[PDB]
Amino acid sequence: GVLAHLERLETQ
Amino acid sequence: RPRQDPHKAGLSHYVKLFSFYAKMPMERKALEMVEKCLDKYFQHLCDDLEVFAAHAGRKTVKPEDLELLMRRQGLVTDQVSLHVLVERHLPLEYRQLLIPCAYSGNSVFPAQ
Amino acid sequence: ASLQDDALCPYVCHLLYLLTKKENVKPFRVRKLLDLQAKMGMQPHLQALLSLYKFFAPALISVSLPVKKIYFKNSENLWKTALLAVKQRNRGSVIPVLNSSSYTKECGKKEMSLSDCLNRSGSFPLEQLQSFPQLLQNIHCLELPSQMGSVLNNSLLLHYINCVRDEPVLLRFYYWLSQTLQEECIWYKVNNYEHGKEFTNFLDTIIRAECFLQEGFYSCEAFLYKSLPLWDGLCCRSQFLQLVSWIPFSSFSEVKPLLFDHLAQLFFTSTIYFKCSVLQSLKELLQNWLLWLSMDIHMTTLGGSMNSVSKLIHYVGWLSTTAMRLESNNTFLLHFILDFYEK
Amino acid sequence: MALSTIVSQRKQIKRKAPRGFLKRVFKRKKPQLRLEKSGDLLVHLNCLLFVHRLAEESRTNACASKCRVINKEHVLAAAKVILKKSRG
Amino acid sequence: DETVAEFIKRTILKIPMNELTTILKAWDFLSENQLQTVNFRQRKESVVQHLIHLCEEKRASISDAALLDIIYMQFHQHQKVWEVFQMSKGPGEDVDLFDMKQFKNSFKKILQRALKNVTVSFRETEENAVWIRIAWGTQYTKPNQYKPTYVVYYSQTPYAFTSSSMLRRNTPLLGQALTIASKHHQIVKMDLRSRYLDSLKAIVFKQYNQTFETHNMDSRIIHENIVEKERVQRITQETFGDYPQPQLEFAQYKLETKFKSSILAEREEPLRCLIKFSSPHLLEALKSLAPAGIADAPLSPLLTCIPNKRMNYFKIRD
Amino acid sequence: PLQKRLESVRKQSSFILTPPRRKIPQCSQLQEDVDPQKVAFLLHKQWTLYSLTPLYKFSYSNLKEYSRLLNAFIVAEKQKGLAVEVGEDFNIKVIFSTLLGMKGTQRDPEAFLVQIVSKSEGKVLWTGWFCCVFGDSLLETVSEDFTCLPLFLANGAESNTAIIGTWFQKTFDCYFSPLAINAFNLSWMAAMWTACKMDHYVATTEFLWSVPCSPQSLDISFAIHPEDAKALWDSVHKTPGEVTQEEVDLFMDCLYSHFHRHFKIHLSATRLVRVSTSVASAHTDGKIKILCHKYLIGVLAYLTELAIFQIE
DNA sequence: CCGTTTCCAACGAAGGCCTCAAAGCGGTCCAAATATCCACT
DNA sequence: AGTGGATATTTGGACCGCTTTGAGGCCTTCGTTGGAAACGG
Repeated sequence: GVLAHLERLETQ
Repeated sequence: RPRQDPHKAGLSHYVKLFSFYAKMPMERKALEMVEKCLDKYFQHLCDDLEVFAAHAGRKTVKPEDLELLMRRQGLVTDQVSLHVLVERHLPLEYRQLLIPCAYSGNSVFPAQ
Repeated sequence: ASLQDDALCPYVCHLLYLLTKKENVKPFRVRKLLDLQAKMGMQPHLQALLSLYKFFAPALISVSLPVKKIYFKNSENLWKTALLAVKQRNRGSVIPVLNSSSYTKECGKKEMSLSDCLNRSGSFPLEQLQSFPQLLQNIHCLELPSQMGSVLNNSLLLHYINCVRDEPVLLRFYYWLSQTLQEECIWYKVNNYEHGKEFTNFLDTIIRAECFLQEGFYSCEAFLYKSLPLWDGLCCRSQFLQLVSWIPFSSFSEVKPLLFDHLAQLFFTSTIYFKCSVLQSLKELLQNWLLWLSMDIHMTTLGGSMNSVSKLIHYVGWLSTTAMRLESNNTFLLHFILDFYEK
Repeated sequence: MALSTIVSQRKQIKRKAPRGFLKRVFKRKKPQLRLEKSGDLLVHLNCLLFVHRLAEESRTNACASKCRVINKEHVLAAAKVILKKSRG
Repeated sequence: DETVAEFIKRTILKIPMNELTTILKAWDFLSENQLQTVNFRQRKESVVQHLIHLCEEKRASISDAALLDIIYMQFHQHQKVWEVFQMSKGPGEDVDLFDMKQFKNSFKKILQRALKNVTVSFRETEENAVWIRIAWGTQYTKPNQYKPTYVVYYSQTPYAFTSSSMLRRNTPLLGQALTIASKHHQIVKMDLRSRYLDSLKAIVFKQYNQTFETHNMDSRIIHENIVEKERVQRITQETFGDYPQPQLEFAQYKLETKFKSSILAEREEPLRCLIKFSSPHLLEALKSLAPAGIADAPLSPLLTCIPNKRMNYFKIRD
Repeated sequence: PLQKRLESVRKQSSFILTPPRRKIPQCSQLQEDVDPQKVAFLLHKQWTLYSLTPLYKFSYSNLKEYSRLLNAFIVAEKQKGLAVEVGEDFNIKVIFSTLLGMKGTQRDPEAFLVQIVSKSEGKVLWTGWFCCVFGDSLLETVSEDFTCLPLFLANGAESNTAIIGTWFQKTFDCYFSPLAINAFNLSWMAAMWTACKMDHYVATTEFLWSVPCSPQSLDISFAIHPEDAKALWDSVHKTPGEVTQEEVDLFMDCLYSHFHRHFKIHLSATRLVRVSTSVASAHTDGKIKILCHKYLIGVLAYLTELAIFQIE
């Protein structure tokens, strides 16, 4: 989803 | 390559029955003790059956001799007969051979 | 009757394990099995049959089997090469377990009811419900579980509870879900990070269940109102913000101090990804509110209802303006702002 | 569990009796006599009763002598009375 | 008899399995050639049964069981609460020539003439220590082996440690026996009780400090109040010293002082209070109270005078 | 609807309104319908506290069948191997008894006890107590098919409590939760129990504090005569018949200053753990011991309101 | 006024329950004798 | 009943998680003991 993608972009 | 003599193979059944009836953990050193007691009991049983058959006047062993022996042992009485013990402690395949039963037009087996 | 022979005991037990039904379990057969167990001991082919008899009649037999281990021997028969031949010829826990209703129903009874004496409808068992046509044929009469939580992971029961609107069921589910969410949380009432992915999976299951039924539960709303001031914004961001989208329609002035104040306080001091996530969540919330309001006009009036969504739009516009001023005019946020205004 | 200690059997073995062993024993002990058709079954029943008596006596002797595991002296003292009671 | 066998069996059952061989070797009652015959790999019950059989085949008296009990107690020595005594001597008395046999004889004869049935067992070990096990009784009862009394005496010193088990009934008699057998005049009990015998030994002998003087990082963080921190650190280091603190576990204070704070100003009666400090390692948690911010820089003198005054129980009045 | 009222009373619990004051517990003669032997049995024992959700379809008419089924379940759980019949008589027994005179108002449900008895009467091995005192805030938001008994007390081993709770949860669809008492409620209980009037003092007043020194460990006990504590409380008490937060603060500050004047230790930086007085004794883990039979209803109502706040 | 029987306060150990770690092997899968048996003659 | 042929039995081989024993902690609750107090001479 979009929220999981934002999360994985935040982790990096 | 296992090797088992028929004597131990025969006594293992009664040893396991003893272990099941004990309902308690038992040390291994008691197995040979139970086997020796079983051997002594079998010797005394054979001697008692021999003397009872000799006193009866016949060479063969009949169920009345074993009934008399069990009565002297305190297990069988007039009220609690052998049939009660057979029904309590023996399966159906042996009860069909020991206790007489009638069926199919008063056909009784065994003949008693 | 052939269970008396010790040679045919396991095979006859395996056959009865397949031929057993509900009308066959009777007390005298239970006593027969009990005396057989007392005479022979702990036999797996007897333990399986006793467990089946307990499942079919829990008010007569109590058995707790320890472990699944192999009860019936899986010895391939002499016709395995024939079994394959006939096959090739014929080619061409957090959530409670699913169990029947408690046996306390009709516990104290003096005589038989007038219904079953006349052989009326009655009810439909729960173990027989295994397919969709069986649910279609018996949708009006069903047996409810002993614990409502087990409904959370069953589609055939979700289809039933989609249109029920019953008070006791809703109360039971509310209490169970509220207690579970309160005890399993990571930052509320306890410092227990040992749960971790378990809470995330539970929230994912709840979200997947509430996407169906096109509505949300009250326990989730209460948990949101309780645990929001203590949230940090990074533990379960995705699941939390997806749960925020399923909020029932209410007046903006009443729901503002409980949710939106804390949301803005966490929004104005976080990173840009948090801003994009809350913008997506607000867009989804507006979509859900509009979808639920569009159906009421076909059936507070509409004048007082449009004011709430107008105030929500003005509030999110103020948020977007302040965020654009703060983030130094980043296009990554303007994209989400325009995506919201598109809807 | 140590190899010296054996836990009680949770499940009992099949109730089939070793008739051949009893026949061979009765033949090797007293070969001059002949047993009847089903005398071995009565001998097996008597042996079952004897083993039950010995088991209960050893159990009570072990539980009364400050022991949770049946030892050699317990079954010894039990046999010293059971063997004398079993003859007649 | 059977009582001796039961006593030995209970004493052996009290002993753990990993250190049973050391206790059996220190006992030295059974011969060395009889130990390897027993297998210590099997269950504890069978080993204890074989040991009881071996001890019954040989003549087992009551002194051997008492010696085994003394050995076990001096090996553990942490299962009882210990108290200290102090004996005084007259001014005109000279230094005595201590003799162990005369001491044993006098200590035995005093209790033998006071009571009638009493068991006394001695064990003289190095560090100049005598362990005494006493089983009490009277003219109409037999000595009770279940409630013994343990005494540790140091020769030519005014101190003696005792285990508080049952001497509350025969305390004056034990004091008389100790002050007569050791050629003293008076005896008094110190306000110092503890379960750790070595800590009491180090405190009473005041040998816990054995240090003598002889010639033979993230600059962006600004720590304010650093002068107060260094001052409290210096005060703590000066008050509690730098030596390893003796291990205690309990302290008790009784207070009969007046309340001084409008509030109970007219009251003329004291406020009765009883305070207890409990910790797995006392004198080490207190030392860390001032740097942690829970107490002031100088602690009250009532808490920093435990090893210096050799006191554990305190009473304070107005 | 009751669901709307439940949601309203739920979302109303905010931290804006000022908490109210409490009345001084007044001794009251208990009703004469209660069994004195049961009251004497309930005193002087330590109980473990639990909060419980309403029970679904619980009937007071059939209590023998419940006991029989629970006995069969416990016996089958003890021996994990063999089967167990329901109507069989075992070595242990389960008894469902009904308590009387334990309710606060006429609208509260009746209390009852579940006891495990080893026959050899036999010896009691475990006791469970379900009660609800002054629970009108909960009885309004619940339908008629449920029974509200939010307070649960257990006395015995935890191994039996686990089985009883599992059976109750599987049968009536409820939820058991441990109940804890923080230092705030303990400090309130201390003052509320000191303000009470007693004829004879049987035990001194004691407080237990745990000093946070995580590398090390240390506990402090503070015992004081009941008469001195009563005088110290009367010195600061000025509101007739009521207890206020400022009065509790002053009562605690008196002891804090008295301790600091002697030991120079700030007792305000520690954590209160246990509070014992002449009427009752309470621990922070959720353990209560009741001594006086006159102030039973007050303690029961306090614990019931705590459980109601926890479950809502 | 003083000695004796009795209820009350209190330390204790005593037992009962809970938890963890380590040594053991029973149970499950699997080989190829081999022995139980049923009637073979 | 000696002879016979066949097919289920099992015991030694091998390996992992279930199993129990030993040890430590810690608690809640009865009992033995010392002592203040009412009663008898």
